[PDB]
Amino acid sequence: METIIHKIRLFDVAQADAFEFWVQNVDYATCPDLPSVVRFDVHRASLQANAPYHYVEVIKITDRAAFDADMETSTFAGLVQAFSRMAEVVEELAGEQLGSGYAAG
Amino acid sequence: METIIHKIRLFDVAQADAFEFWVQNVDYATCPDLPSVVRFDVHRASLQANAPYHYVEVIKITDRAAFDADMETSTFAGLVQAFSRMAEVVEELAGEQLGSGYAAG
Repeated sequence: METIIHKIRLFDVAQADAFEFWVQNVDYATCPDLPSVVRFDVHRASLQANAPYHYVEVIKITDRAAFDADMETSTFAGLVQAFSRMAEVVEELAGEQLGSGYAAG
Repeated sequence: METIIHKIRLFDVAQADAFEFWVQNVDYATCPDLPSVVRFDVHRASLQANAPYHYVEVIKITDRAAFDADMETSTFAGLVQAFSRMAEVVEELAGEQLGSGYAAG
């Protein structure tokens, strides 16, 4: 299992509400069509205009190889096109999971 | 729901195997005793000696208030004591989740 994490900066924090609606109703809604995505969630870190980043996304994937293929689909290209009108990735963190992790009952 | 993410740097990458055994068999194993922790997992990013960080941890919590209380327990103090012999947090990212996220069937 692997995890990719992005810091996301809005070009304009006035657009937060469009961004968040897109995330919840378009970005999340498209994840069933990306076979490599096991878990995906986005988190609001800051809405200061000049923040180095406003959001963090956490993508849990089967393996990087599978995710890379999913990125080459037109399903993904449609997500990127919309994302890129509002926001940019300013850092990527990635790793391979140790063991199975913990998840509450 | 909130998420806390740490970049973790080992003082000495020779100790990776002790660190990873501790994470999987002690750190993960203690999470049932921390009521605020909903999900927890650690990820190996890099084992270059001079890397700014080697690991990333992702902590999903009910709310920051509940987590803060859990940190004041002696359960947590025992985790910190061990952690601090091997590693240091070099960055914290945190946010409030947008909606319910996506999780594969």
